[PDB]
Amino acid sequence: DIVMSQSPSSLAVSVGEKVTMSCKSSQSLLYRSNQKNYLAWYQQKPGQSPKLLIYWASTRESGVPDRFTGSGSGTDFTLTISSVKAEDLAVYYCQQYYNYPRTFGGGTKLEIK
Amino acid sequence: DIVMSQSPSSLAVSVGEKVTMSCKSSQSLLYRSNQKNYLAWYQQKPGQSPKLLIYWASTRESGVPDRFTGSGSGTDFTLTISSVKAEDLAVYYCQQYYNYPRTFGGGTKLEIK
Amino acid sequence: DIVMSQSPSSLAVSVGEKVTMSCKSSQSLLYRSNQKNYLAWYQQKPGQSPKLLIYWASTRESGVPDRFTGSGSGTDFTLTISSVKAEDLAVYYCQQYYNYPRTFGGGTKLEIK
Amino acid sequence: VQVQESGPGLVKPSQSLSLTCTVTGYSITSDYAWNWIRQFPGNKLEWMGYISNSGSTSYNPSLKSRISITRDTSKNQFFLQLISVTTEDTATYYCARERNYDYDDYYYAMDYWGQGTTLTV
Amino acid sequence: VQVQESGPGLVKPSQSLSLTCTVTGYSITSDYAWNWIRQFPGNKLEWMGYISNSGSTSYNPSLKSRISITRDTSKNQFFLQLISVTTEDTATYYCARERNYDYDDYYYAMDYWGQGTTLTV
Amino acid sequence: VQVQESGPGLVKPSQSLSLTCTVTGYSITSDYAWNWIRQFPGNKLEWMGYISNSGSTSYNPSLKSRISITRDTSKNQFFLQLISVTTEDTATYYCARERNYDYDDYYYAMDYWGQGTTLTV
Amino acid sequence: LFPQWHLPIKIAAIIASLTFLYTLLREVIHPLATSHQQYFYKIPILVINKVLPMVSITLLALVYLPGVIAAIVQLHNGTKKFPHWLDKWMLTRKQFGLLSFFFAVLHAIYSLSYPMRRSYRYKLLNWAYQQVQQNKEDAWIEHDVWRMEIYVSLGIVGLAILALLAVTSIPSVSDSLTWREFHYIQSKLGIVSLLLGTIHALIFAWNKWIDIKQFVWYTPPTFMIAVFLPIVVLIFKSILFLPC
Amino acid sequence: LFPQWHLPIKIAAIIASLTFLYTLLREVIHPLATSHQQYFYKIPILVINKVLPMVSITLLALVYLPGVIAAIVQLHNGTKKFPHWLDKWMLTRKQFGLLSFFFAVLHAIYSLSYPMRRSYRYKLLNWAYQQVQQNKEDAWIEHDVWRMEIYVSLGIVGLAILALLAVTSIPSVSDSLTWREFHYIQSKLGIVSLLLGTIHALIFAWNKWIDIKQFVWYTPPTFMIAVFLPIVVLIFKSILFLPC
Amino acid sequence: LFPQWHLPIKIAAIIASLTFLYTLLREVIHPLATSHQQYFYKIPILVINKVLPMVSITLLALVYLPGVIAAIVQLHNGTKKFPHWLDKWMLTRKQFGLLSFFFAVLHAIYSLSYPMRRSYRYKLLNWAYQQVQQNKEDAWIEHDVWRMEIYVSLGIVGLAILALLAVTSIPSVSDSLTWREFHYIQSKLGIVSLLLGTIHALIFAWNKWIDIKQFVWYTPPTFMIAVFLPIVVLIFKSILFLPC
Ligand code: HEM
Ligand code: HEM
Ligand code: HEM
Ligand SMILES: CCCCCCCCCCCCCC(=O)OC[C@H](COP(=O)([O-])O)OC(=O)CCCCCCCCCCCCC
Ligand SMILES: CCCCCCCCCCCCCC(=O)OC[C@H](COP(=O)([O-])O)OC(=O)CCCCCCCCCCCCC
Ligand SMILES: CCCCCCCCCCCCCC(=O)OC[C@H](COP(=O)([O-])O)OC(=O)CCCCCCCCCCCCC
Repeated sequence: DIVMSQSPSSLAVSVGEKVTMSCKSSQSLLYRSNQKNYLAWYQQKPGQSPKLLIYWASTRESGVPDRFTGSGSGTDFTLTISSVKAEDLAVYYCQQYYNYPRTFGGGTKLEIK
Repeated sequence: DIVMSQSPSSLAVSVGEKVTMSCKSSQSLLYRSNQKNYLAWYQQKPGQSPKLLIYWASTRESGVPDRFTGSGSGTDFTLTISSVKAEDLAVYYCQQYYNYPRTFGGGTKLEIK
Repeated sequence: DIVMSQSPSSLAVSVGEKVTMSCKSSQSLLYRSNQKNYLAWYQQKPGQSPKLLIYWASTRESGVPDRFTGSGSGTDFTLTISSVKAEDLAVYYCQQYYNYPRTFGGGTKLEIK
Repeated sequence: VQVQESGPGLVKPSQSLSLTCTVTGYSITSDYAWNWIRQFPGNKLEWMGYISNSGSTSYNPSLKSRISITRDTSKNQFFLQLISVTTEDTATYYCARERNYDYDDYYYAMDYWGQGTTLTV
Repeated sequence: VQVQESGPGLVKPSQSLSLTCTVTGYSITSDYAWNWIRQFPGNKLEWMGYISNSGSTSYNPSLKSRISITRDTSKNQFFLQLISVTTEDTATYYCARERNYDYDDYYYAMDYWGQGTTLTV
Repeated sequence: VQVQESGPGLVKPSQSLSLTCTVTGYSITSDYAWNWIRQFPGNKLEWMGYISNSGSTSYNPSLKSRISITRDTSKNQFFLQLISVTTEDTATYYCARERNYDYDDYYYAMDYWGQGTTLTV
Repeated sequence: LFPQWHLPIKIAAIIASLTFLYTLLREVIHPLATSHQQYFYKIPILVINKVLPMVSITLLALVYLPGVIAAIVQLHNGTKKFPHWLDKWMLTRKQFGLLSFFFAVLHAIYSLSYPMRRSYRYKLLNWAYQQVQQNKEDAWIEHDVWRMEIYVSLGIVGLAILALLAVTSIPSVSDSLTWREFHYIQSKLGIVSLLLGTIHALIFAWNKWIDIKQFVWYTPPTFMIAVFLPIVVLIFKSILFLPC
Repeated sequence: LFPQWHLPIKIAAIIASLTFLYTLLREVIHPLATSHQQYFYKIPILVINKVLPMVSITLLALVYLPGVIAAIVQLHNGTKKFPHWLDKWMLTRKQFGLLSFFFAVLHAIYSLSYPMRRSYRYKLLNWAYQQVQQNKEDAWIEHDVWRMEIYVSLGIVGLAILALLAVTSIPSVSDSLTWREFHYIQSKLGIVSLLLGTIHALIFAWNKWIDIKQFVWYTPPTFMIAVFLPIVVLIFKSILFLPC
Repeated sequence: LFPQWHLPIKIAAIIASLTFLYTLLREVIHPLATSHQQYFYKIPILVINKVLPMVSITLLALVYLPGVIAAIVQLHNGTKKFPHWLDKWMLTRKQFGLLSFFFAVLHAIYSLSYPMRRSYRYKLLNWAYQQVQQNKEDAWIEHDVWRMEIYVSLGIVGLAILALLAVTSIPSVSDSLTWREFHYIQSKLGIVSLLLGTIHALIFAWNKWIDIKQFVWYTPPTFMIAVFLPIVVLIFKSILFLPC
């Protein structure tokens, strides 16, 4: 099982400020056949179901604000928010679908200050 | 594991009468490569070993009376006996060999009346 | 799991004398693609780590004395020592790497007399 | 597409439960595989298993023995059976869909999730 | 071809048994795979495992851990080892053959069965 | 190449240990797969699992559940986790390397071994 | 030095060079710029095998395009001369039919070498693993097998007919048949190879027309530009075949 | 219009049409009628590639069949004329040798395109899964590999020799060799290609002779009808080679 | 009977027979003697496909080897006659260029038939099983895919250029071009095919030069002997191209 590890367990930030969240993987999530990293980022609002934000570690899901930008390749991935807004207060998970079984990260709780 | 389910658990019939036994499958037993359904029908006389009657759901085993005719495709298979005789009193199982492990049905006990 | 079985559990011999050790396998260790038997012979000196002697059942490891000669194919393999010396007092294991998991033999303890 | 979970809310330990994932507005067999994810109270997600649109299933090896995912294509339903529940099995169970496997770019993502159901032992 | 099962009739629980499937009139390695099927007293069949004519075996995952199917090609015999028997293991054990795998039309059927042996714990 | 095992020497039963296989003088990711072998006091070797130079692992099915082999490529280390140790787990643990898989002539041999570490429960 | 081959080669080089940069842009440059992906291994074969067929089927369409233009301008004026640019074009029809065949056999050999490459082996092993990983028996897809069997079969019989056009271009074989026989091969059987060539490409695009993933930024897929000219030539040959 | 090609084409069309319906009946109609099975995807390639070789090897046998008949009727009468039907047949030997080669290269290309199809991919993934499903390492089968390496190698050298017969049929190349050289290629090397062609088909039927599954209802497999005529021609060429 | 083909065939038969025994010794005899291994299935294809390319590229090098020798001996004496052995050799350059092409297409067809064999199927199923057995996703190897895409692409365009040399050897087509055009194809484009042919073999040996496993007892691998002569011819053609 690929062990996902998110660096900041819980980090605070103020409205309108850049923030980054890391997702350190166990092994490489890059299929060398088609060089796409198989890692997604979810966002679980308080008391809601997790909704997809970024799949393949770089492409935003249809209907996601432009301030979410994911980057990285191999074993180190990062989710960046250009300007944190009030509605961006949620828990952000990173999962991998490189193989089975799928594994999620520990979750990064974002606390607005 | 493909779950096999036989509809009549135990049905009675008189000598010289048509009878049908169903075998509802979990998933399709049809290999689309060579369109053959992988399902067999066995007959266990009282106190004997189960002997094969019909394999691939339509072809009779060499040495089986003509009154046994199996039909169906996909997930619904039927074993039909045109004229029940006195020696046709046995338990009829349907198994699948579509993949591993092989699974048998619950068995349909035929009671002559 | 391929069950390896060494015939002599413990056999004695004097210095300067031919000796043979058998390794009866469960199934064939011969890949018919490239006809190489996948079986190795190790030698564990008293209180040391096992060192490789012969791999592929016939080829000596670089740095092994010439007196060690392995033969056999299929399910019966033999390790032969032309002239037993004083430093050849050790336990000899035969393992297979035909598939996973790897399995070792019971070990043949060589006692110099 | 509107999916909704169901099933019991309280079960006794060392028992067997059965959840439901009635899918509305779409066919469960066309072009979507459905997975079963559970979230422990410690906000820790775990992928239990999935079932392809052809009946093929694959479960998490950590609980592959005591699990079973069946479907009823006649009414667009799924069923998750935990044959021997324990104290650890209490969690929130979501059934989320994903675009099925493709030879060009495989394993897309689990896009749409359900509101999930709470399970207590 | 005449096949005949053997082995103990009564064993103690939490023990290890070993059955035999001495095949007469035919070679167990040419063109036939042999399976081990057991039938519970409730007239419920279960496929335990099979062994190909090349030594390759495959067991039922529900009891894959506590099972082992070996062969003795020198005398056309098979051996079914249940390392830890239980009350549930009492049943009638048949060893039935089947025409081995083929790339054109695979997995033919289990045609010929044995008279089976009764096992009690 | 000089390899050296590490880890505890005495652990309590029903606990979790973690060994180390710090490799010196060579990179653990280039062209070598590393296996974990343990030797019981009865001079009986057993192959626990291996880890390829790409992070791919494969464990012995007899203990596949309670085992885990990770690596730290930043310092050329390996880690063997036994999540639930028992009385049977006491043995001498070696980590031996092998030339990695090749499509022409696969599965070369476990050539170089380590001095191993003793583990007692 | 080769006076009758200057015009066909320059047209063949322009179409090849223009298609190459166009295909290289959609398959290599676009993935490299956005969401960095190497894909540089596709250049030697998977890109060349998209330039050869487009050059082959375009040059083949330019053989019968003057035959249609010459007919409509004969009716547009009712009677008798041809413009200089057209009559010069009518003479190079023999060379176009040969370059079209020379690139058809290259497109043929490149296509038959697909299962030989290593990239095809490593993708088979990945698919086989990913299928076992998800316990999916019977990876068969019926409608996809139907597609591959048809357009491959049509492409072979479409190439066989071109071989008849090429073998009748040998001056010893060409100067051995009466004009009625020679005109029967170059015209009747010749247009059939163009028909089988474009259907070989349409069946290849079973449902890629409606797909939007084909358009990288806004450019159409390379096969839509390839089959455009032959379709125009074929329908006008059919219109002229009606009573007129 | 093509006076010397009417008879060979009509014979080629009759053999092709008759074999097509015969092969389509054993591979598609019979499974569809009894125990309904589609198998419609086999028509474009797996059925056409059983008509081309039978047409190719039969037309090749009809090239040397008159050479044997002309010899036995010369001895049957001792001396000197040929019947009208035979002398008319002797003239069309050049055309038969060309159609036989034209269908041999089609049978060649269709065969080389087997691993390219999708039906071959989806069967490899199923076999790979079914092998992992039953824990069967080393799927190698020795005697089956021996079969495939031989009849494929013989079929290629059998086609190369036909290419020499075809290239010497060009009127410029044909009218460049003395009669002894031309007769040496068309007769000595020509009959060798027929020998390598029929062995290419016999080795393909390694053990399918004794198998009863080949006979659908009562008809023999398609290769038994194909190799029948060449075997007759070869043994009579050998009998005539004995002192007589 | 074929007076101008005696010398080229005898040289082609000597190179083929000598390479065959040499390749058969390294691939079959050596494994059979030491550490008994059958490997007899490699003879029909995997051994023949190592004789054809070496014969093809050696005969191709013998076409331009006299062109280099004739130039250095013209400068070695300053002025004007050729020895008998050289002028006799200069005449058979047309035949060498044809046999080289006849074995190139055989080497082409044998190579395209690799994924069709059964030995390739049974090895794919073993690799697929051994990959699942060790839980190794993504069997892709980048630098190995780079190798296969290049030398296969170069071998095809290297064969296409040879086809131009062969088609211009037809006496009707040959006696249709001025000497400047004919000499431009046989010399300028001809040496390019030799260049693409030897690079097609060097790229095939990506790193097999430094490997010692290639040398069975002490003999070099078969490709090192193949590319030896063309490399000598190419560098001397380059030296002569310098001002001299
Ligand atoms: C030996 C016979 C032939 C074979 C095996 C063959 C094979 C193929 C294959 C496999 C493709 C799909 C390429 C891909 O995967 O991207 C293709 C595409 C194509 N072929 Fe052929 N072909 C043959 C003959 C022809 C002929 C005679 C023509 C017409 C002159 C032709 C024109 C095309 C065109 C226009 C395409 C589409 C190019 C594109 O993708 O944009 N082919 N062929
Ligand atoms: C390029 C060289 C050739 C190749 C690669 C080749 C390949 C094949 C293959 C793969 C088959 C088996 C078809 C199947 O799987 O059903 C076959 C069958 C056959 N080939 Fe060839 N072949 C070649 C040349 C020839 C030649 C020169 C002849 C003789 C004219 C010939 C006559 C046949 C015949 C008669 C059959 C049996 C047809 C049947 O199944 O009924 N082939 N060939
Ligand atoms: C249709 C185009 C061609 C293809 C597909 C092709 C394919 C191949 C392949 C696959 C190999 C490696 C053989 C192996 O695996 O052992 C090879 C080797 C070789 N090819 Fe080609 N080739 C082509 C054209 C040519 C041409 C035009 C030449 C030059 C006359 C040539 C000369 C060679 C040589 C010298 C070797 C190395 C032989 C050896 O292994 O010792 N090939 N070719
Ligand atoms: C992909 C398919 C390729 C097929 C190649 C062969 C096809 C031949 C089909 C027939 C072509 C000629 C048609 C025709 O009417 O020719 C008549 C003429 C003989 O005339 P006459 O002497 O009877 O009056 O005929 C001749 O004398 C012309 C004979 C030409 C033969 C050319 C053979 C070239 C082979 C090259 C190598 C191919 C390797 C694959
Ligand atoms: C692997 C690639 C194979 C490609 C095969 C075809 C390549 C053709 C390339 C051009 C060759 C001729 C070059 C040239 O200058 O020829 C001029 C001449 C016509 O001269 P003119 O009448 O215009 O004065 O031209 C002619 O009249 C000669 C025409 C010769 C056509 C030969 C076709 C043979 C086909 C055999 C079957 C192939 C099956 C694959
Ligand atoms: C599958 C294998 C295909 C192989 C194709 C090439 C085989 C050539 C073998 C030799 C054929 C000619 C034999 C012969 O004696 O010809 C003599 C003649 C030259 O005579 P002279 O001028 O020396 O007096 O010779 C000539 O002038 C005739 C030259 C004919 C060349 C034809 C080439 C056609 C190529 C078509 C495209 C093929 C693509 C694969």
